[PDB]
Amino acid sequence: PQITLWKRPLVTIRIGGQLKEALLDTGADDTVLEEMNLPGKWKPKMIGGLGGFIKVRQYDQIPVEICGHKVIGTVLVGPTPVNIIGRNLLTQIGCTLNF
Amino acid sequence: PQITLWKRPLVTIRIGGQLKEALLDTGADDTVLEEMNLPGKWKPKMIGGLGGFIKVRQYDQIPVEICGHKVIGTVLVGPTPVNIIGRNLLTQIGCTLNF
Ligand SMILES: CC(C)CN(C[C@@H](O)[C@H](Cc1ccccc1)NC(=O)O[C@H]1CO[C@H]2OCC[C@H]21)S(=O)(=O)c1ccc(N)cc1
Repeated sequence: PQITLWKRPLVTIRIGGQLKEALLDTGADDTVLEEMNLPGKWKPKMIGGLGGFIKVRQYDQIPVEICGHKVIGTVLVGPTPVNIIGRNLLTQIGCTLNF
Repeated sequence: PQITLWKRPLVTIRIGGQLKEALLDTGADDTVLEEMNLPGKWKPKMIGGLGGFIKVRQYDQIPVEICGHKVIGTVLVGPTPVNIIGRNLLTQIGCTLNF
């Protein structure tokens, strides 16, 4: 796909058999999803964004399907205003910015 | 150009006599820059990210040069930890996401 930016780059992702909408977010280093349950061990962590720091649960080596492209990587779960796919996963689907 | 996402997509922007480093950020609706004293009328605004909201000043029709490309639009100004080029300006340079 080529995705233009007149609207939010929202795509459907598959994670744990769940379908969610997420924002392709080149300004995010990391992928952060709203509160959900994922299996396996996790580490408590903190990350900062525009309005300060939040607490997240860090899940590693999680399979996600983004627009039919399969990635396996780190997913942070916590109180994000929207599901954001960060660069850790955008790189795995071969995503670039072009102009 | 094509910009990969292995690293933060930082680029040089010019606005007035000031050069700045800013993020090409598909996750940001509007452009937001750190402390600067722009001319003309502005409106107060609140924008939300991870961690909550910050107050900014909305300046409209501001000329900006991004990677040699002259552009013109809204620039928000406030205590962002990083300068962000938002979709409002990315569209004007014909920026797309591709994978
Ligand atoms: C939270 C997003 C939905 C929207 N934002 C842009 C977003 O790309 C920020 C942009 C950003 C970038 C750096 C610092 C603060 C904000 N990234 C971000 O929060 O990423 C976090 C997840 O990975 C980590 O890597 C960077 C911060 C962490 S935002 O900064 O809050 C924001 C919101 C509204 C506007 N107009 C402009 C920016």
